[PDB]
Amino acid sequence: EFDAIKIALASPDMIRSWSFGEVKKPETINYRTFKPERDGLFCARIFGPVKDYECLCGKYKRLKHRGVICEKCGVEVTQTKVRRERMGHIELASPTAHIWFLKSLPSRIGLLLDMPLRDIERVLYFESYVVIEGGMTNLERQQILTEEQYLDALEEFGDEFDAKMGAEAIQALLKSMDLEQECEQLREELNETNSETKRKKLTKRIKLLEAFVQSGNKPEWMILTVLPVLPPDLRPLVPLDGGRFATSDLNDLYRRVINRNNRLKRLLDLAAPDIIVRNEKRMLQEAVDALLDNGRRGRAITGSNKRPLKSLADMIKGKQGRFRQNLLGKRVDYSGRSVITVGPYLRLHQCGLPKKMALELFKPFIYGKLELRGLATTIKAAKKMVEREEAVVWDILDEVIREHPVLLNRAPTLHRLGIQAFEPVLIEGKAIQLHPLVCAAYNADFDGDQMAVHVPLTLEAQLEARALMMSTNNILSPANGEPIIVPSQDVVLGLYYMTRDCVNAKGEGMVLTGPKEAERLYRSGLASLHARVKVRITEYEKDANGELVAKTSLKDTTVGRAILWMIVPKGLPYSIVNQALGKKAISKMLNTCYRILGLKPTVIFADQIMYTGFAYAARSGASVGIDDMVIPEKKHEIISEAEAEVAEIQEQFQSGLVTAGERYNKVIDIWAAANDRVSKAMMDNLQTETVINRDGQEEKQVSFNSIYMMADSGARGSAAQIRQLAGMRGLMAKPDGSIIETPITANFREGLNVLQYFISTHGARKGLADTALKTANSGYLTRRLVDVAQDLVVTEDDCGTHEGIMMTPVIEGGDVKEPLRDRVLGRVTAEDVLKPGTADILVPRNTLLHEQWCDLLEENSVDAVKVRSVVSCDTDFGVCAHCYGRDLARGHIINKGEAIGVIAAQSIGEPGTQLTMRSSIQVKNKGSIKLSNVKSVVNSSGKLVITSRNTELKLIDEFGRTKESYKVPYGAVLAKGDGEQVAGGETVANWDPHTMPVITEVSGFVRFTDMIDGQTITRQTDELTGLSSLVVLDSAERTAGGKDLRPALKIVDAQGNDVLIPGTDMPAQYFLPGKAIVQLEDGVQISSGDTLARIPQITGGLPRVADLFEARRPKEPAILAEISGIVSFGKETKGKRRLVITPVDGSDPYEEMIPKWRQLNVFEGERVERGDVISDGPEAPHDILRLRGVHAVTRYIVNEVQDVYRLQGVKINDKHIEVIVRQMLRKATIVNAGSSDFLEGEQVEYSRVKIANRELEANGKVGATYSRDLLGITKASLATESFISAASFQETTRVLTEAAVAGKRDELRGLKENVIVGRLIPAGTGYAYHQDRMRRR
Amino acid sequence: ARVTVQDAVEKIGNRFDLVLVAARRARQMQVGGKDPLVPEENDKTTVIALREIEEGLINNQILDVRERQEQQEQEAAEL
Amino acid sequence: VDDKMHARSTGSYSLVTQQPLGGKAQFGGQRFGEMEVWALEAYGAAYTLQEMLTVKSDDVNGRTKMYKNIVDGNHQMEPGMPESFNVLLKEIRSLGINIELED
DNA sequence: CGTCCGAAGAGATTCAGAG
DNA sequence: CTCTGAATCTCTTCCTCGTGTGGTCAGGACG
RNA sequence: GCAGAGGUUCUAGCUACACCCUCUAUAAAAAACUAAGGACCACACGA
Ligand SMILES: NCc1c[nH]c2nc(N)[nH]c(=O)c12
Ligand SMILES: [Mg+2]
Repeated sequence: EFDAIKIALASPDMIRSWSFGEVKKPETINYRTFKPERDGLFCARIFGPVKDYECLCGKYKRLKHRGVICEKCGVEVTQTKVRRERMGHIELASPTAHIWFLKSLPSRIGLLLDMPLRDIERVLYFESYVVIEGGMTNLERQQILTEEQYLDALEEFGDEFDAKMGAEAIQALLKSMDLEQECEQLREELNETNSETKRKKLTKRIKLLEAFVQSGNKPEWMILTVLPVLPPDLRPLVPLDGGRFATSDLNDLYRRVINRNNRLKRLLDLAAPDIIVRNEKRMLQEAVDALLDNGRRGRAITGSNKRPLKSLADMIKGKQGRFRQNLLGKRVDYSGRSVITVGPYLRLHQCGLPKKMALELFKPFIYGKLELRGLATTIKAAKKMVEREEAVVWDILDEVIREHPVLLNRAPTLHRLGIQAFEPVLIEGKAIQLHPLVCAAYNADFDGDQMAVHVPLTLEAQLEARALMMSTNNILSPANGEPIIVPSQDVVLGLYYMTRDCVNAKGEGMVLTGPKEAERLYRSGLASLHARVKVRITEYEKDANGELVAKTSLKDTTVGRAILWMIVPKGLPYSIVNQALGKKAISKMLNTCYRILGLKPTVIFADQIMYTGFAYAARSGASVGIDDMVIPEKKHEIISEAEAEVAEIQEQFQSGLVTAGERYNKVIDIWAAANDRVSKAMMDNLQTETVINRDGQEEKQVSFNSIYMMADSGARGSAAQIRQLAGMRGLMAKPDGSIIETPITANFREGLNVLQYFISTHGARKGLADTALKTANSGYLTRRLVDVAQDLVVTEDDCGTHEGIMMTPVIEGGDVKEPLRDRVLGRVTAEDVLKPGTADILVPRNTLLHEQWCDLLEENSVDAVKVRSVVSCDTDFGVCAHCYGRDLARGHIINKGEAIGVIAAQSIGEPGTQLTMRSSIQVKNKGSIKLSNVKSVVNSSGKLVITSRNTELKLIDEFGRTKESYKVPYGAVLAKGDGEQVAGGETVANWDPHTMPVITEVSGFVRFTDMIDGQTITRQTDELTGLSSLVVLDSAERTAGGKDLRPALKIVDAQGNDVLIPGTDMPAQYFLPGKAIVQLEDGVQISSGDTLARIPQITGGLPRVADLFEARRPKEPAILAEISGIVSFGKETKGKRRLVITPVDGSDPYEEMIPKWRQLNVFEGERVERGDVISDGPEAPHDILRLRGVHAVTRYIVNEVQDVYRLQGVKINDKHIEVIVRQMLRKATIVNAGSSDFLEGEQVEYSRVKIANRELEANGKVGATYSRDLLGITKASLATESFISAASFQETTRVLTEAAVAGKRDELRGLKENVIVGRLIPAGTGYAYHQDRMRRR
Repeated sequence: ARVTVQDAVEKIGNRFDLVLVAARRARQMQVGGKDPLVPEENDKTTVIALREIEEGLINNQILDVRERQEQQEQEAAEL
Repeated sequence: VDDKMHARSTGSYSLVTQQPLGGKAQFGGQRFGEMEVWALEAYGAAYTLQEMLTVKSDDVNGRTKMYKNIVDGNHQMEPGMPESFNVLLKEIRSLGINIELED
């Protein structure tokens, strides 16, 4: 129907047009009559008839009188929906300002008038006079005058002095104000003004005034002369609370406003005293203020059960607010809830649905089928038949239930898998049954969990459900290309019992014809499940593409593994079943099945796995018992030894040898060591404890203990839980975070002491509360991520952008945290991937990386692959399909139109519940050590000491890959040469992190240039060295005279001729910071490369992720050099340490106000590159984006987010974070206007400025210059072009005011405001409709 | 009955497009008096439409040709 | 399970014309909230989302129509415009902000 | 029978001491 | 000596659904 | 309700989106047609 939604400030004439009447009387209705009052808040004449087609008089009824206003009633007969359709207005005796424009963050009305807000509420609430049109008087028109000062000015000046009070005074001020004249005045002022803060204020004001100029809005329209009133259906006031028929709501606020307006009108009519008139105007203004927005005033109108009365804005905004309350989430028909039940007998695609629930859910379908059958002649008869519940109705239900898929929704829908459609199967029980494999996908349990069940109706809806919603379609989680239907608890245990080996069991050593014979032997009981036999296996190999080659061979496997082989389809190899088949093993099996065979064979395989696992787990008879728990015999001895050690440390503390803190640390260390020893002994006596006679000598075998079976198989509970169960629980930190000195030495099997239980409950309650706030913060973060990244859909198949992020495995030096295979999987290459051998192109320029390509890269050991990213694609309001890569859920290139943004937001948000809210370079293995960006000078010993602090020690193995990568600081000693093989386990570098040695460029003696001992920096004895040292004093440490002179260490010859630094004419002078230890005195020689001076020297959970996505400024951000240049001190840390950085080619030096206390990582006289860290600290993402490229900040933030997630063991593909990053930097600031229409001091969407740049490049015009600007997810969502979408996220008031003032017009086209509108969204099945609609323009 | 749509997505690459093309065929089968080309094994119209896509009997281009042919047939009926 | 089991095909609606009143005591339907909307939104689900938003929640004409179509045997959904959106429009217009659907 | 009577994070707001 | 960055003073959010219980104004004469 | 009028029934039933029948001054012979007022706040519980 409509094509775009338009919002603008409403004029009083426009309001009169909407209104059909004026509400003169406050009382809404006469309760005894239950009839709308003639001038009342509910009036049939003003809005519409209370009873449809009934006049208040009742003279005109239904048809033949419809549309005609009977004079006596005064009400036109119309449908009752006209009540909510038709609006009204209330005349206000005093014009009253709209609080939303009156009070806001930037104070629209205050910003226009250049007046402090305080003056504004003073004049609005009649506390002072604004002297409008001072004229001949000294006061100007805009000034504010005090009441007594107003009287004095009246005495001094008469008709010329025209100070006035109230909202109408401000309206007159705005009317006198001219938009265009003040616009050019502001432009001239901005040209003249040279203060960037004053310039910022002027830019804000000029943007506001230009928004008024372009939009059809008037400043005086901000003050409401006429106040519209809500329709009566919207505020029905018809609660019928036991005949009371009354309640306290917005109607009360309207009543108060009308009462105040009537009082003011009658006071004006009666010529009331001016003080009383102004007080009444204050009351009316406050009433309208609270009505439009309660709490903006600062005083909340109350009296509804002594609770704040909800204002119209309050209904408009927040979860209570309708847009969140209903528009975003609407309750639906054909829906129901019930508890969950397992019912394994169901197939994966189908589910269990209660018989009674289905009859209610599918009742319209049942009525239709009955009518078509002719069993029900009429629909009323069909309704009666459903109530009767005759057998015929149940047969009709079976037909409707057969192919209408039902959506099953878990209560917290963190991810898309939360809602999955299933084919409903009628069940006698009153509980919905969910197939067991998909229960893990839902993250739901059977602890009375409840699922909402919805019934899609239309053929489009049913086809959509079957095609996409159905569980069989979503084998792989959208977050990671891994099976989300991985077997969870019982089937994995049953398979692990099945796929297990025993040294000796009945049937061992037999030869079996086939897996069928293995099953027959097992059922006969002649051979146990876990006895090894020599049985042939006919495995089909998919080596021929699309052809199965049968191979039959004798393989030494257990009977159980042979039986399970029947379940496995022909394509898969037999090696996968030959292992123990725990949880990761079965997940890998399912992944291989999906990769090699089709999805349907994978579904059948998964269902057969579940059935076989449940059956053989039941037959296994796995059981947990007290005797099953094993307590190591060495546990008590270890505990006694630990207690003796603790007593020894206590004696040392009493003797005074060890301090209280050191004693506490030693106690913690020894208790941790004892806990580790207890755990190791328990594992040794649990995992391999069983010794079984094996046709001869007894042989130790992996133990069949049920609890160890559960832990090792991964069915449920890690090794830590078992260690808490049978081994001593260990150290339990008290709630603040400090570890209790005495741990819990008693395992759960033994009785825990009362104090031990109290200590444990400390941490237990801490964890429970922290988990509650985890859920809260995870919900908030998920909402923010959805709102910022809602407007992301695949719109172009291929951008063709050659640019892309560089993808490399991440290594912290200890290990390769993320292998390259997983990171680049399902990602289209940015360019041709050449072999490490030069000029050999292994991978083409644009090819999607499936498993074969990723393996091929691994064989050729391509360490670094440059790959396309969503940030790289040049599509506006969309993403390249190739750039996004694989769908990660269907194992192929992302299909056009799929909404990747919401997928990624849900994928990131979901693990937040699991996320917890609260030197010597060792080389692992032999390889070539490599140094990059290294500035090292050999010392007297010849070992390499590096001035550069950006250099990294990335070791390269024989294949060419970076096995380990390390970082060395300023003046870091390097034991082994660069580029040569180093033996595993040796220390490559041996710097001391505490010290900060400064290397010497040229061998010579030191000289005191501004380092004179007498003025300051006097020799201070160093006890550890045994020699007095001329330590340089810090500015606060030294006297005022010392601050003026900046120390410079000149190097000279024996005679005294200065020795220049190599490559530069100036003598080698080293600028020494405060507290730098200058051990060597004047006239003491220093060898080249030796140390001339030595300078002595974060959240990991969900808050860290929130900080990263919000791009919040760290407390001490690391300073980065704006441009390559020479460093020097502008000031001696006077007020703020001033730093000058000037390049040789660039005249203009970047200037920084570095804090005095902050340590300077860079040497004072050092020459550094752009983006190099200047002060040690957390790097600011905004600075990273400004200095480096968008690709570099993308890599930084992705790495940090993944590292936070990698700690908790949850894997998320990088593209999910990447799209959120792309949405974060959607807004781009323009460096220079050029020929573009946008002013240089403006921020516009990067897409729009890119389109403008393409337009200017196509013709003969200057291209625009834009600086990419990182925005927090909350800010980016709030700053989106679609004002409806921004209002949905947060802070509806500010967004609505900004849209109204600027006259913003949303062109829909966003994935969310289409949800609010309710039309087709530009999602997968709506993208075609949206593009057809757009081309229809 | 088609419990897996993977073969149908092979026939229509977009998959989301497969829902739209199947919907038009299914609407023709139910609201209109259009014979199911695929044999009906006690199947609802939506499943028959999916089966027709898997068979290759119905594709977006084929549906368009049949609709155009019906429009020509209407002109012949007008005479 | 007797208390927690609930379902409705058609039932009484509120003043905001959200057809499901909500809650088991009243004959009310489960809230298809923001998380559920985003879940279907991440999927290719558009027709189901549109149907749930419009014809199953708030359409004075669509809810009545859809019922007639289903009892007639054809599952055709008339989109219309949600009544809650008109409520939003009238409320914002009452606040003094001219909000309108331009063509 | 009407009928009047913490918390945390962030954006304005001072404000200010310093080059 | 007029604006630094810095201290200060309001504004907005702080999951997501169920299920039960309850309690509720404006505003009384008045011709 | 062909327009006016009356209407079997299967609450009420020319509009709610409505719809059909017979009849000529006024009701009585007949089958097929269709969804209802619930606001707010606290407590508790379950996920
Ligand atoms: N709503 C119309 C109506 C009222 N009584 C009726 N009786 C019959 N036979 N037919 C009808 O159509 C009606
Ligand atoms: Mg649960």
